[PDB]
Amino acid sequence: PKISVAFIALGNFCRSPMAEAIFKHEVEKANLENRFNKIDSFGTSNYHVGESPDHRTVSICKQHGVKINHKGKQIKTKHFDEYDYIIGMDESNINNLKKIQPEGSKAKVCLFGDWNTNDGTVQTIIEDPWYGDIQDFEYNFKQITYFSKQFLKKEL
Ligand SMILES: [Cl-]
Repeated sequence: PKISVAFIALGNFCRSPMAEAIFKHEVEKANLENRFNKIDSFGTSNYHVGESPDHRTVSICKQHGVKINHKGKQIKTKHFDEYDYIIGMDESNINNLKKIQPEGSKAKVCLFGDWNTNDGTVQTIIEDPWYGDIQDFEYNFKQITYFSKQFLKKEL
């Protein structure tokens, strides 16, 4: 039974759209598209609804040959029954999602870094790069790619 994954953070502008794009790219590279139904990204906030992702997230993806095309969208309560995994970037994301999640809904809310090996390659928390520089977006790329592979390796 295919699985559906939603990456959800705060603004659906920096990290979540990058995570959706990189994950799709790794799924394709691994030739496992058949195991998945939906792979999306949302934000708990409506601040960037309708907007294309941060130009720095777009640049970083393009620089790595990762396709990305998205418009900001806000989480909906039904998303907890729609997706098998609802993956946050940082702890504040989890706090908010856990407070919104209807009891008994199927979605397994978790931090992407939960798939970290803790082998020193990357840190567990995917920090919001918005107030930073392109190097923070670059490090996010590295973390998301790493957790993407770990996920495909552990969940399938
Ligand atoms: Cl959040």
